[PDB]
Amino acid sequence: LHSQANLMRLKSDLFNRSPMYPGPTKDDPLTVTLGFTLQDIVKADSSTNEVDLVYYEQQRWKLNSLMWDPNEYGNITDFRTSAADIWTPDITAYSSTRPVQVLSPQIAVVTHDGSVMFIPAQRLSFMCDPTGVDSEEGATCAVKFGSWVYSGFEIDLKTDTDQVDLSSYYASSKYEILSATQTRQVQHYSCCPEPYIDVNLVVKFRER
Amino acid sequence: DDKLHSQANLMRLKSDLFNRSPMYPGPTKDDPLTVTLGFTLQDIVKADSSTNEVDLVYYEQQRWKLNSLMWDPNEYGNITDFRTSAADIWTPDITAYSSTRPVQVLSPQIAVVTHDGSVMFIPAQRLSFMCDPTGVDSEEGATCAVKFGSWVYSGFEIDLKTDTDQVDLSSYYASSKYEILSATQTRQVQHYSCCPEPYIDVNLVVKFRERR
Amino acid sequence: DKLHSQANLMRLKSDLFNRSPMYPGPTKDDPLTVTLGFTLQDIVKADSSTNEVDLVYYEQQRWKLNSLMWDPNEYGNITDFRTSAADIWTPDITAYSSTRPVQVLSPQIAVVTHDGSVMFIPAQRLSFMCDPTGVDSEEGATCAVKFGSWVYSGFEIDLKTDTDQVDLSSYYASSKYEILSATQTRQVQHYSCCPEPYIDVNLVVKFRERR
Amino acid sequence: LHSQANLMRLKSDLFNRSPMYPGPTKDDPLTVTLGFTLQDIVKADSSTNEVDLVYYEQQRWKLNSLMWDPNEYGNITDFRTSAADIWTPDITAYSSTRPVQVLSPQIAVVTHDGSVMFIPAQRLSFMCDPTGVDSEEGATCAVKFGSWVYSGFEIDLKTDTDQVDLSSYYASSKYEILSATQTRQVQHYSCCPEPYIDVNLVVKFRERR
Amino acid sequence: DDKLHSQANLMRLKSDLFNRSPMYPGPTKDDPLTVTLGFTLQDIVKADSSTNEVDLVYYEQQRWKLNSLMWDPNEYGNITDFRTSAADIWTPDITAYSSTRPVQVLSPQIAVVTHDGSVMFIPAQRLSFMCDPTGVDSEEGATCAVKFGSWVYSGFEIDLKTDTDQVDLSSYYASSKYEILSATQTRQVQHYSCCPEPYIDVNLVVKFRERR
Ligand SMILES: C=C1CCCC2=NC[C@H](C)[C@@H](C)C[C@@]23CCC([C@@H]2C[C@H](C)C(=O)O2)=C(C)[C@@H]3/C=C(\C)[C@@H](O)C[C@@H]2CC[C@@]3(CC[C@@]4(O[C@@H](CC[C@@]4(C)O)C1)O3)O2
Ligand SMILES: C=C1CCCC2=NC[C@H](C)[C@@H](C)C[C@@]23CCC([C@@H]2C[C@H](C)C(=O)O2)=C(C)[C@@H]3/C=C(\C)[C@@H](O)C[C@@H]2CC[C@@]3(CC[C@@]4(O[C@@H](CC[C@@]4(C)O)C1)O3)O2
Ligand SMILES: C=C1CCCC2=NC[C@H](C)[C@@H](C)C[C@@]23CCC([C@@H]2C[C@H](C)C(=O)O2)=C(C)[C@@H]3/C=C(\C)[C@@H](O)C[C@@H]2CC[C@@]3(CC[C@@]4(O[C@@H](CC[C@@]4(C)O)C1)O3)O2
Ligand SMILES: C=C1CCCC2=NC[C@H](C)[C@@H](C)C[C@@]23CCC([C@@H]2C[C@H](C)C(=O)O2)=C(C)[C@@H]3/C=C(\C)[C@@H](O)C[C@@H]2CC[C@@]3(CC[C@@]4(O[C@@H](CC[C@@]4(C)O)C1)O3)O2
Ligand SMILES: C=C1CCCC2=NC[C@H](C)[C@@H](C)C[C@@]23CCC([C@@H]2C[C@H](C)C(=O)O2)=C(C)[C@@H]3/C=C(\C)[C@@H](O)C[C@@H]2CC[C@@]3(CC[C@@]4(O[C@@H](CC[C@@]4(C)O)C1)O3)O2
Repeated sequence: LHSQANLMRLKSDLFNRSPMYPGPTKDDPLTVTLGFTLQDIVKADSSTNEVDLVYYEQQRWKLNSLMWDPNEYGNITDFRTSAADIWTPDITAYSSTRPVQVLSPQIAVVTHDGSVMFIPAQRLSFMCDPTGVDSEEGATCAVKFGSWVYSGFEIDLKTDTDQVDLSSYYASSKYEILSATQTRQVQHYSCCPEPYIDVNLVVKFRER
Repeated sequence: DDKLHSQANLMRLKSDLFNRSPMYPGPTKDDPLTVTLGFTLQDIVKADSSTNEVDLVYYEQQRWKLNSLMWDPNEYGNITDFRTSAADIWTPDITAYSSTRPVQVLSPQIAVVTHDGSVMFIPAQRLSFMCDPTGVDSEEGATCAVKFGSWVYSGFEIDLKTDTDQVDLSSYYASSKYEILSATQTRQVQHYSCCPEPYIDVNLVVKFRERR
Repeated sequence: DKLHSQANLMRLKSDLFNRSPMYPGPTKDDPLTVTLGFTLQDIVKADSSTNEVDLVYYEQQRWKLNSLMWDPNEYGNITDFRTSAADIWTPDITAYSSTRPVQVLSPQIAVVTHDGSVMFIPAQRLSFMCDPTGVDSEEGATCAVKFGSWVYSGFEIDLKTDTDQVDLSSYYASSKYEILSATQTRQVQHYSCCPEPYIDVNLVVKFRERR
Repeated sequence: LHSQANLMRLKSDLFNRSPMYPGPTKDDPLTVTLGFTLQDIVKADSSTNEVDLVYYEQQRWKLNSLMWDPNEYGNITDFRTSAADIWTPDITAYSSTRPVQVLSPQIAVVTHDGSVMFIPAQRLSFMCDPTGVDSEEGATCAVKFGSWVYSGFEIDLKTDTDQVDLSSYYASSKYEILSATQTRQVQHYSCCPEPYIDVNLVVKFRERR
Repeated sequence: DDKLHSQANLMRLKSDLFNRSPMYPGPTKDDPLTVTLGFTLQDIVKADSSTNEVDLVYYEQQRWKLNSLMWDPNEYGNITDFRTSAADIWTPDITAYSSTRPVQVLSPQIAVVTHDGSVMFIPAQRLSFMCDPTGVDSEEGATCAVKFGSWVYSGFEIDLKTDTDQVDLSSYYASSKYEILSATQTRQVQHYSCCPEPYIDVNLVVKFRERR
């Protein structure tokens, strides 16, 4: 009754009484940490050169305007909110061939220090030539993820590790993973001074 | 026509629960919520051995109880229950953990609410999931499994339960391409090294073969 | 001179939706009779590899509410109007053995008449559980699918038919499948747990390949 | 400057300061003219008897509540409005087998005489037996269009011509058109006094040489 | 800490543009709008020779400039640009004239508004359009065209422009099933015999063959 009431006031205080977050700027840049858990390569189509992945995409960011003291809110350390109610980063695959499909409830975890955890399970079709998938060496494909409309001066993309998490990879998949990495890259365009950041998902795989 | 206010009793109750009283914010560590899950498997529609995807049609029965949805029937003209759209109330975020396509809803998104604050929600769903159908064309059949759980709440917040570990097969389609050899729904508690909380799932395991 | 009749309709619509409380749904104390019927237009596809059959049909739903009654005399002799089916309560009639979500072919609009009647006839495409074995035989294949409220008992929503004959008079003459018979039959059950009756309408179709 | 401002004032006046048209009635019937531009026959499926067409469906009607004198609003003669913000006619294919797919932005054109022009590009699957499509005589198929919920006492459906517009039919289509007509038909049902109108699109087509 | 001021600055800017003074209501004959259109071709995914449809992935670049979106950076803590959801602003109704399926959008629907009042919006899209792939498996390839333009505005209302007649091929997928022989984007002034006013489109001509 008290625990339940304190949360209704907390969400209210952050979401109603406080004017919300309009996004990162040059003066107030934002670090977004990114990491992948690869669950299944579902299909590799050699007549269109599309491959279908199911993965979990972990997204982590921190905000002052989502900080609070648990002492003023009944020891409440964390809460759940719909991703629609808050700002989320516009991380996008740069070479998908169909719109991403979301497999999970679009819900994020907000902790008292202002950090936000958002992990949507997704199915992506993307550009990939599976030539060699039927051999010892397998095939190698790559896809880039990054912000659609922010430079590296507004959203800094970062990984916690270069190793894609394969500890939940489906053991009875048509395809087995020889290796899977996630590398931060800095890209410039000749028009412009800003750096642009993406994370390169490289997967090497073969028929099992 | 003066039962008109049994309609108005239903209108009043709905105000007193939704409009007068604050939003149910979901469960917390101090205010945990038991959710009972059960499955009625209606059909294995397709088994795709080129992608290792199998498609099921089932009813997913969900049931939880909230104090904030309780009322005295005598205070509302002896009304036992009502219906609301699932959009208009909090519902548990139960998710298959190995789906390959977004879940497709086959039934109207309506929940039943009872005077003791109990809520019943039974969406019919079509699900594609990760499954190797090898051996479906033999006596022994294929065995496949899919885990269901909350996406964002631990066992400290959502106490996921079952009433029985036997999947309800009594309205399983008699002319399905696939006959069911067995269907179990097993609750599983897991602990990780990082974290104090238990993590609960319900494992749905189906042994099945091509109808002979 | 037709500025006034437009005004009367605006006034009527307002009086029923804005100035009165809307219909909250049926109860045990205030039950609702819903009449159901089917117009079978086409059997599109019969998949013997997954045991699904695809139908296009019109689903006639009719019910009456006191809260939607008016005197035509009070509103420039207007006897009916049209409304979007999302602005009003509609019954939760569902196919009990569909395999994919229903696809709506028609504009979601209902007809409301001055005696409180609502007429709602969506055109739909349905995939449902069906074994078409014998479809090229003389006897044909036989398939069945039940329709009823998802969340209301017989004591709350009473399902009714006007006829057991499915309307076959617009059945597509050059379909892949000819209809040998199509019936719609109200059935009643009681479950072991409870005293309430449960109603469904059984759409039974016998069909075979057109030669 | 000025031009924008006059546009905003006009749309306000029609949409906010005047009550909008609530739909046609028996006492206030409405003429809708309908016409087709056939772009392409994409697919003929003989295992299900379905054909897919792409076409432009031209719809036109005229409303007193959308008239204005151009001198009253800085010489503005027309504007555009999302089709969701105005009443539009419920014209449906009577024999589609899948929900019709919209290909163009849902924007209508309103002119000072109160006439509305709405031309959605659409992909349609409808019931059609393509037998004989590979012979010289071709296959013949037909689909009816009409209001779903209004009789001919409420919406008077008309055409401007019975000849379908073939001037932008895809020149490299899998199928060539032999003829395409659109014909107004008036029915009567024993149940009721009102007349019922539809427009019947009849297409004769065959595989290209 | 002074990041609170730039956040406050941004919010007042957005507030002053979206709350004080309404929509730009669209272009008129008296106030016509220039829209600059460009294409980044990324992939020819498939060429169905059974239906004569071809599927493209590309980035469509759209530029326009409005006085109603213009500001002095000095009054807003030197903010020179921001991001908006494309829904919260007017955008041009640029359509493919010969699509066979609704365009599918692959990127988030966000635009970039700069202080000079110019808006930049670049949707990634997958398009199915009318194309005959005959000759694709020969050395000289197949050629297909699709026109893009406004659906409801004449050239007196929207002036469609390009910066170059060469499609950007620098991000074209190197392992596609199809290689690009050439890709041009040409601004065309059409005359319809009903009407004196001109109509503008951008014609995307792609010459391609099997890699394969
Ligand atoms: C919406 C857009 C770009 C969408 C396409 C795109 N977005 C992600 C990033 C921002 C860029 C560099 C790569 C992309 C996404 C992936 C790719 C390619 C595809 C391939 C897999 C790859 O790695 O890069 C391109 C070409 C896009 C880049 C442009 C389009 C580029 O021409 C945009 C230029 C670069 C610099 C600039 C000037 C102004 C600015 O405009 C862009 C957004 C940021 C902003 C405001 O600084 C406008 O960026 O405009
Ligand atoms: C949104 C998420 C995780 C979603 C993915 C996920 N969810 C269900 C449960 C919580 C976990 C264990 C399984 C999953 C869904 C199913 C699986 C795998 C897939 C396979 C079928 C299986 O059995 O487990 C994983 C790997 C997810 C787990 C993570 C991702 C995991 O690394 C998250 C860790 C575990 C403990 C913790 C610390 C904080 C916390 O963060 C998560 C939510 C609960 C919360 C607040 O306690 C954040 O959870 O963060
Ligand atoms: C949301 C639901 C049930 C949806 C599933 C369902 N609905 C239609 C009716 C209500 C039932 C009998 C059949 C169904 C839909 C069709 C079928 C099967 C499938 C096959 C095609 C068929 O004909 O019957 C089942 C198994 C459902 C029934 C249950 C699930 C059943 O266990 C529910 C029991 C029966 C009576 C009762 C007690 C309380 C109550 O709860 C249900 C709603 C009515 C209500 C308040 O009386 C809760 O219903 O709870
Ligand atoms: C929503 C509906 C019917 C939808 C189905 C339908 N609609 C378009 C028109 C109105 C009718 C005649 C043809 C249809 C759509 C096309 C067809 C068939 C299909 C084939 C391709 C064809 O050409 O006609 C039918 C069978 C529908 C007709 C009925 C269903 C019919 O039984 C309905 C009767 C006819 C007269 C009447 C009485 C009252 C009234 O009710 C209808 C709406 C108008 C209204 C108020 O006058 C209720 O219409 O109700
Ligand atoms: C919404 C529409 C037409 C949509 C179809 C269409 N739109 C883009 C442009 C405007 C036209 C010329 C080409 C189109 C889209 C592309 C094509 C074809 C398809 C092929 C790839 C091609 O190159 O042209 C046509 C035939 C459309 C044209 C008509 C439909 C045309 O008959 C409409 C006439 C032409 C001039 C006029 C008079 C009034 C006016 O009405 C139109 C809108 C502008 C407006 C107000 O000036 C009404 O335009 O109406």
